[PDB]
Amino acid sequence: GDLVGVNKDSYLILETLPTEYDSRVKAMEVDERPTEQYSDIGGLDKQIQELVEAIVLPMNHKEKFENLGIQPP
Amino acid sequence: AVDTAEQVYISSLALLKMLKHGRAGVPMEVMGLMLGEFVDDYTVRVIDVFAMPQSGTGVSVEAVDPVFQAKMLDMLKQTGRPEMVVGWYHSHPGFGCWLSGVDINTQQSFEALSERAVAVVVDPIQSVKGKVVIDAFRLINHEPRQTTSNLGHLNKPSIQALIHGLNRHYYSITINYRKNELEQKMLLNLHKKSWMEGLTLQDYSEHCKHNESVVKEMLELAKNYNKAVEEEDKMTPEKQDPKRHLEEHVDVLMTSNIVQCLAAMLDTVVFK
Amino acid sequence: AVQKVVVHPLVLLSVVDHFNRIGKVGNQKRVVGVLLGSWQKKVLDVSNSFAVPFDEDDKDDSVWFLDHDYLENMYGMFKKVNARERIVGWYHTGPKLHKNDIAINELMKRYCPNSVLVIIDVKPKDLGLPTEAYISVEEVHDDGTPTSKTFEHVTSEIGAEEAEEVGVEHLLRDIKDTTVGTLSQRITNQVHGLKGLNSKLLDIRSYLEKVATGKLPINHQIIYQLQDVFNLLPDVSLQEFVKAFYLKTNDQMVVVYLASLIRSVVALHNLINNKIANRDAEKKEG
Ligand SMILES: [Zn+2]
Repeated sequence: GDLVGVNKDSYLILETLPTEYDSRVKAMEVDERPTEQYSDIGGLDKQIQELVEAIVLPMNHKEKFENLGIQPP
Repeated sequence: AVDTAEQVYISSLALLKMLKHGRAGVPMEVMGLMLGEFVDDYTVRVIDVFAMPQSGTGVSVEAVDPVFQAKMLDMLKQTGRPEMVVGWYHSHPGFGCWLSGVDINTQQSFEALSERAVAVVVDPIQSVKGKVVIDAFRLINHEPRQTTSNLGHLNKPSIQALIHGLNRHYYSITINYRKNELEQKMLLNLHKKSWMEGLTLQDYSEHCKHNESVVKEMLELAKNYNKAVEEEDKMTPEKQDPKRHLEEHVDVLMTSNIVQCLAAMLDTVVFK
Repeated sequence: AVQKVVVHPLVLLSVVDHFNRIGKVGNQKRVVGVLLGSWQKKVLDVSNSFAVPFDEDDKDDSVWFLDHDYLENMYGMFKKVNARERIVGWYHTGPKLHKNDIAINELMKRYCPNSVLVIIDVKPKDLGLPTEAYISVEEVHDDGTPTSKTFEHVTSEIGAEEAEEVGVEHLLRDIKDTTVGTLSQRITNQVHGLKGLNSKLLDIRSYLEKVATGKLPINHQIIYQLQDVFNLLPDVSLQEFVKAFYLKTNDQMVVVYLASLIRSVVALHNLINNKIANRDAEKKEG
């Protein structure tokens, strides 16, 4: 299940290729990187903290979770 | 002067070299050169053919390595072949004999090289079962060529190269094979039956099985041969089924039985 | 060892062309070239060959050119066009070996560990098998005879790849005799088989003449294999064999009876219809 470039007539593999998922799938990823600050959200501070501790903290550290032994959400 | 109906004699060695290289190249087109003599304005002789390395550029002028060609020519001159090169052949597997747009220009360069160099197209996958699809082409510069003889229309062109230009941009030249008596029955040794093969007694169990099957088929043929003769009344006067099928069956059965009996007998009396 | 070598049309046509090429101007008893082939199991398949600059002295039988660098770079270029074919064996056209040939084979062994030599007698156009194959052997002979650097026969035959097969058939087409040849070709093949058997038996006669008279050394080998051959004859006229032979011959006879009788019946059926048709035409004409 690998992507390889072969000879157009003799079909001999003469290149390996990076796996291509789909054009749409490549469209889904974010490249513009929007700029809305957390301070721009008002009143939702508790929910913001919930989402941050659920998502960002597993990204940044992974040590405070493993030191406990928890599976991050 | 202006060319004519002309002819091109290619030798047995050349033809086999071309066919072998083409069957090696399929499905990728391959090309090489033939050595020969411009013997006269009315025929061109080619003897021996050497293939040349298959570059990724495909069949083109760039595919002709000058170093390989030059040193191959030098070493053939040393080995005893001083034959100066006219003619290039290439393979078109899966489609008929015709000069593609690339081929037109390659032959234009080749003609500019000597003058009367001849292009050769071989289809190695259609040249099979005893038929060889070989053909040879030359480019035109009103009147395509001089028809001063009848040996120009002893052959017939083909529609494939007709649209691809068998008379339009290039013209096909009749192809002849200059085999000699020495190559004759030198090649024949390949299918030549050996004397032990001649005195071989086949296989008695298999021969009995063969007779068993053929006589039963004879019975089933005669069954409807009876009906055919019983409808002799000549309603709506009409070669399928009984008569000639019975003929071929009796012929093959009789010859097989006769030859087996004769071989068995000869072996019995001669071998002790 | 090597049990078989199969030789394709291309090499034999190439060596014929080489012989005509050299004998055209430089007529010489032989020409020498190099074969290319591949190995399946322990059988060898040879389809490629090129001429190499060669020279032999007339009688010194030790003086010889075979071109090293020419052989090497010609092989390199033939590998460039087709890399499957590697150097196996060398060919020459002389109908006879020479005391000088084993040196040629030893040189060729530098390029192939078990290089095999092939004699292709182009001039002969005779009974059969225009190719002879020989390997190099060096062994103690196991019987007290002095050991020697020797050539040993290996059986050879002609086989064709499909492209070479259509190529050869197309050229043979005009002189080609049919493969089936119901009666004529089969009877001629049996007569030719008797001819070949007689020729081989006469050759064995001449060998035994030379051995008994002493001008040829006793090989001990083969001659005892020849004695095994002589004890292998079946000795027909043993009674149960006679009974079986009569039974099978009678089966062939009844089968050919049926075929001949049906042939007579169909012949009569054509005859009667032809008579009816021509008589109908005659009656209508009036
Ligand atoms: Zn082309």
